[PDB]
Amino acid sequence: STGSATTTPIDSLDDAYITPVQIGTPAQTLNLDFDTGSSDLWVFSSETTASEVDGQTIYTPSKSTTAKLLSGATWSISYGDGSSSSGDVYTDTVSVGGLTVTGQAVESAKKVSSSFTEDSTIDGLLGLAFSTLNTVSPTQQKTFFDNAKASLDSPVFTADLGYHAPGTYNFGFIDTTAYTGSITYTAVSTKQGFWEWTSTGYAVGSGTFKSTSIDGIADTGTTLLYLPATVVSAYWAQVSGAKSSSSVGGYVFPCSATLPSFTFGVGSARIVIPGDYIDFGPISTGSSSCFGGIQSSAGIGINIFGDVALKAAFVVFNGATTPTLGFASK
Repeated sequence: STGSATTTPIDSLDDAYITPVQIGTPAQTLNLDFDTGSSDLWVFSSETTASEVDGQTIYTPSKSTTAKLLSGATWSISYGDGSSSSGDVYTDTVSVGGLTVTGQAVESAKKVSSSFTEDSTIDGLLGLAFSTLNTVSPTQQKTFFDNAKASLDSPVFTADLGYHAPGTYNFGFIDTTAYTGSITYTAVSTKQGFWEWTSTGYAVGSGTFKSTSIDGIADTGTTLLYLPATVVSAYWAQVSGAKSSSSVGGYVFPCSATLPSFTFGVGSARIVIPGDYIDFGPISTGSSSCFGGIQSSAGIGINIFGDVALKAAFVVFNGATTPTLGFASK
């Protein structure tokens, strides 16, 4: 089997991407944030504290003839940005782009933190990291990909995120029309539960490539590119007027600037992030100070190849017995 679904930016900055997911019988379609940095599939639901729902589409398990309470199971998760959610668990039929999993753990939110409430466009998350990070207790549950894997033509999914445009998540096949050149594959460590890999270096604009190992995770659920402070300083030093602002919470730059590209290494191959991808617009409405799309990972404890980086590539998440990551230009 295979699946193929379009993923769509939630706003004009590509702050996140939503992908329609069918849950239950008859189908209830919710727009979920596919997140290769976590491993819970959770949804706004009929169980969510009413005051914490503001415009989201909810899953109502009582209206699904295939929903079954997973008795005793609870979940609770906290994300890198400080947001959180928790609740109980049902199993139900879940389909993504024509690919169907029966008995998928659907984690029903009883509580969500403010940032989820305030984002009316995201109805939940669908985790695509390794199932070892799944938070369901006392019986840990498998991700959608993990459940689908054996049925797939090939044990892979691909992320093809758009810049200010829709893109695609494919399951079970590699669309050879979706990228240029060849795919360069690179080793993955699953020891932390993430799609963790080592970039071979970077360049700033038309500058020379710096060979240096940068360990990080491929995380579709993180908006920006978080890298060591040395790397980030080297980038923003090429932008006149750019500075790190503690009050704003990172690097800002004059909105009148033309940003240089940023290149990152995948083995001997190179992925180029155009400068425009690194612009996240005025820090507040009408401001002439703009927020940068490359930020320091110092104090995160890990480097994060988020959407800024991933949307510049066609990315293969290879879930074979020995997982790997593939990157191609597009």
